[PDB]
Amino acid sequence: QLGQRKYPQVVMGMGMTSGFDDGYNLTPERQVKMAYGLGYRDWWTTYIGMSHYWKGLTAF
Amino acid sequence: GIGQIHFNVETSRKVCLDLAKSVLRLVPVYPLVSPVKKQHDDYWFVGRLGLD
Repeated sequence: QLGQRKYPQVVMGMGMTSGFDDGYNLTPERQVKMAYGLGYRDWWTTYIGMSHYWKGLTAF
Repeated sequence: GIGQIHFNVETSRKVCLDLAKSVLRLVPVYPLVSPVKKQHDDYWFVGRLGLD
């Protein structure tokens, strides 16, 4: 077991905006719970990735 | 204690050479061909959204 800090914060009545290109590596479970704990409760806006959502392939 | 049952390394080598000639008579040319034909410098490396 490893020690960890977990201090919930009072809600300031604001939403959170995030980008997919900056959150693909992190699991969705860790991102949502962390942001929710800080106090962002009502709204969420996610900008789709620029080069990580569409299908594609490489060829000669 | 056994005798002479197995070929020599040289004699078995001659047998393998005869086997190679027998197969080449049946198949005179290489039957396989790769999709690519030119050198690596003659093909672009590009990406596409897909076939359609």
